[PDB]
Amino acid sequence: QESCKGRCTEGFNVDKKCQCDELCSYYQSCCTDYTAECKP
Amino acid sequence: DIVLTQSPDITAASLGQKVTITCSASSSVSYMHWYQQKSGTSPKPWIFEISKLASGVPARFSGSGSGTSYSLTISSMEAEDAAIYYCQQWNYPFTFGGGTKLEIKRADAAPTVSIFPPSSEQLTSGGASVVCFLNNFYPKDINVKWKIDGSERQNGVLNSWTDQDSKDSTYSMSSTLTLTKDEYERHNSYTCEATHKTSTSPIVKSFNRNE
Amino acid sequence: GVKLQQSGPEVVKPGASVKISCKASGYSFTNFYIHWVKQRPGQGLEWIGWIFHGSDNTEYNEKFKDKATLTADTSSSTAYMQLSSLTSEDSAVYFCARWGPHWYFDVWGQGTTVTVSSAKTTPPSVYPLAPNSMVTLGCLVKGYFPEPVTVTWNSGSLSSGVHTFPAVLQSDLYTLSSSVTVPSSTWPSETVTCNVAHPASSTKVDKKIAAA
Amino acid sequence: SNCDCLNGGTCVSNKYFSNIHWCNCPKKFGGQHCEIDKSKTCYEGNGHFYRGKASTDTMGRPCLPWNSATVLQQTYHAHRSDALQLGLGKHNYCRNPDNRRRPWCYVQVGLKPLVQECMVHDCA
Amino acid sequence: SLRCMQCKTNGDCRVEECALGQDLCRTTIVRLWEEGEELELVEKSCTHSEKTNRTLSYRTGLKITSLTEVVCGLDLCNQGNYSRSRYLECISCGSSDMSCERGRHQSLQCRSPEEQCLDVVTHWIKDDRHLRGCGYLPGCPGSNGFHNNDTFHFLKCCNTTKCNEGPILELENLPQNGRQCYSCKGNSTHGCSSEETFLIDCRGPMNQCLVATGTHEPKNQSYMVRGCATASMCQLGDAFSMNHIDVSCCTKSGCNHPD
Ligand SMILES: *[C@@H]1O[C@H](CO)[C@@H](O[C@@H]2O[C@H](CO)[C@@H](O)[C@H](O)[C@H]2NC(C)=O)[C@H](O)[C@H]1NC(C)=O
Ligand SMILES: *[C@@H]1O[C@H](CO)[C@@H](O[C@@H]2O[C@H](CO)[C@@H](O)[C@H](O)[C@H]2NC(C)=O)[C@H](O)[C@H]1NC(C)=O
Ligand SMILES: *[C@@H]1O[C@H](CO)[C@@H](O)[C@H](O)[C@H]1NC(C)=O
Repeated sequence: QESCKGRCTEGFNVDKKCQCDELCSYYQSCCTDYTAECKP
Repeated sequence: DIVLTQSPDITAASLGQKVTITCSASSSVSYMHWYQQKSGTSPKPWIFEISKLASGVPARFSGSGSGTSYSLTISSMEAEDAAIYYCQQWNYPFTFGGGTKLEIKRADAAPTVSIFPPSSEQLTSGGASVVCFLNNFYPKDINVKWKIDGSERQNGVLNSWTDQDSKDSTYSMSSTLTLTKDEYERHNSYTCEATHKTSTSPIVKSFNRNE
Repeated sequence: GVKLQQSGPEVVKPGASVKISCKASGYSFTNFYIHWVKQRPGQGLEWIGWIFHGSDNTEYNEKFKDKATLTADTSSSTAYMQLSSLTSEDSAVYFCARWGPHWYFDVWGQGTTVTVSSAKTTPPSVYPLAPNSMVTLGCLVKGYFPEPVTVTWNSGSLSSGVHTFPAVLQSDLYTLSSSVTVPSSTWPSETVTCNVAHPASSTKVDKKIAAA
Repeated sequence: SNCDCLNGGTCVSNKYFSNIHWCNCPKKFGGQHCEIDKSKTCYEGNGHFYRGKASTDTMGRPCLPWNSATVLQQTYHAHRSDALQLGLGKHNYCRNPDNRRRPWCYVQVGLKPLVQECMVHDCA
Repeated sequence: SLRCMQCKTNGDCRVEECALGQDLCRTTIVRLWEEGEELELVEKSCTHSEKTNRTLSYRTGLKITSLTEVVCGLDLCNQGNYSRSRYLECISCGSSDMSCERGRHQSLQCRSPEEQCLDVVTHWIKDDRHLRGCGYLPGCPGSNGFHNNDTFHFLKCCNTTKCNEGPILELENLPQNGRQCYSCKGNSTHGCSSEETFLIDCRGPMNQCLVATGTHEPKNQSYMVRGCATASMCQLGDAFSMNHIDVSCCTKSGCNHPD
């Protein structure tokens, strides 16, 4: 899956392109949907 | 220069008894370690950094302290715990305490005393040794007195002690009286005398060279 | 893997020197302090000194400054200690020990015995000690050098009721004794024999205990 | 003698990185020197010591950043020696470095930059 | 003759003619990351010949902080200026929120395969005293240490998972080894005179009596430091805030003395 949603609390997925963990913007790895998924 | 006094020097403990060794430092040392030694073999690290157990050290062992006072506790004494234990400061002079000899306490047992004349072959070779075994006794405190024709003989006596036996927890001592053949031949009565707390009077073993 | 292998037992003359070795394996030799430790017979443990990385980086006990010299050979991961100008007070077990990651002596070599003495390799005289009623026997093993000897009874058949006493020093030779206790139904109607071995002189001896 | 830090802030530096310094700030304050109060919704009396945002004009219009090509050619901009003291930084928040009635900013009205009262309300 | 950009964090930049002894240019970068807030700080100037490319990243509560310095010697080379996957995992903490001291250590993954786990101790008598995280620093593959009358420096650097874990190192948990070296700081007539030099007990792996001579401070003020050091210190050198560093080492008590 290119863009996440499923739970938004799975963590750093060991082997996939672009991620949805808490620090994904620290590694500049996030998929852009993350910003509008599990936000405020 | 930091002196380390270990107390006691020797203790005999019952199986199941709580044992405490203390190490005293004339000045403050941040870490103290403890080593176990059997049979003058290599000391085994036992407790390092005050209270940490070395690999394979059983949970009945602990250590604690600070500054000028540290202790090693064994919460319940086992037979395989009989050993010499040494404290050591962690730092430079790396000085070891003088050691605590930890033994197994047990019921008083009297020595079995045997005396042996010189063998024919030692007599044909020009010498003469009289031997006394004081076997299987407890506690380790024992005095042996040699008597020739009824007089105490102090010179030419060599003594040797076993360590605590692994099975019955007693000690044994050998006492050998060495003389010239000619002196041996000029006297008749040879006596081994054992003074132990198990009796108020000495155990005596004698033989007459003649009869 | 991780170990300290010490060189064998040494017999040396008083006034002579001795150099002993400690081969380190299974870790990076030059990253760790090697310490040396002396233990005289029946006594405590004295720190002698350390070496770090090589021969130019050492610390001694003030007591051993004129006695011990510590060297290392990086090419073979071996520490050495020379002891010079020997007397009987230098007769001891000598240990090497690594100073480990959490700062205690974590790995020890087995020890090397240094006997200081002028004696020569002498086999023992073996003497039977023959006593009634319930029977202790003995064997006197007299005037041998060096240590050790090996004592058995009836070739090891007799094991219980055996006491082998530590050697004493007698006219610069060693003497030792051994007792065996047996039922008196057993001795002297059957045969009782101490077997004594002294590797140093390639001597093995069997002495039957006969009745006086 | 440094610690250019303001408000509740504590200075940390690193010698392996040319002694570059910055401050750890409380939760309500932002930026290197804790110069940004990201909580304030209202201004003071004169508003000379107002910090925090409001980037907007009285008639809804973005302020010009104090480090834009344009504001750097005006009197008040982010590269003055007293920028820190005046709250002038890499942002477009309304301030009041010269004493006027309310806070204000520079706003582009076609070819030219002009001073303009800020939307931010008074605390009264 | 070399010319560098010289930029304050406020973005005021200009060209700078480098003084004699400054023949590199540096760009220095600080990223302050916290939940959904980034602050980027950038600083530029001429710098000393001894500088290297370096990075350090550490987490400190909900905060992450990343330092990087890049250096070059070609001419306005610093006038210009990745971030994909996660490689080596390291323990991280830092003294600015007491995180190290209190054992509130966290895990951090490095961003380049070049970075290692770092542990640095900086005890001075505004740098943090304790830092753990990711990066590359001068003296890295391995570890190095120094201590004297007013200073304890330690740096450990390793390439295996969480190898910077464990209790924090403090000078007092390292044993006196028996080695003694002279300590001093200053210059040959002020601070480091036989009158002012004294014997300190070396600790743990530090058994080299060391002497570093160089320059410190704004201008090329001459500076000198004596004390106890690891073997590894006796082979750059930013650990004493110095520049043209010259190190002698000997391994005998007292050998360190102004001869
Ligand atoms: C990880 O770092 C260690 C620390 O030095 C490196 O270890 C060295 O490896 C080479 C051969 O691979 C040896 O010859 C060196 O002597 C090693 N140094 C030691 C054991 O301290 C190691 O190679 C590094 N590994 C990687 C993948 O970079
Ligand atoms: C050695 O150290 C001192 C101070 O750390 C040097 O500088 C002194 O600084 C003041 C103020 O600028 C002077 O006016 C003093 O007279 C300086 N001392 C000397 C020696 O003149 C001092 O100069 C240094 N010496 C060397 C060799 O550079
Ligand atoms: C430092 O890193 C930069 C990255 O662009 C590189 O161009 C330069 O060669 C590096 N310098 C050193 C000291 O190797």
